[PDB]
Amino acid sequence: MLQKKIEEEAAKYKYAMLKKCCYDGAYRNDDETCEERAARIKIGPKCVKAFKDCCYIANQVRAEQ
Repeated sequence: MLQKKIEEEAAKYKYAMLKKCCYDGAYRNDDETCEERAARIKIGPKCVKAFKDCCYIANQVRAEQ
């Protein structure tokens, strides 16, 4: 489900800001609480969704590397 939601936002690359909300979740160099920062990233419902699923995969690969 999580990877499928990344794919449904980051497939439709015409929706540039919303897949870049994904990629705002994917720059996991903060290591603290990304959902408090995406309480501040309030740009749209799809933006928080892209951000949250990308942050979860990014956090779980950061827990590995």
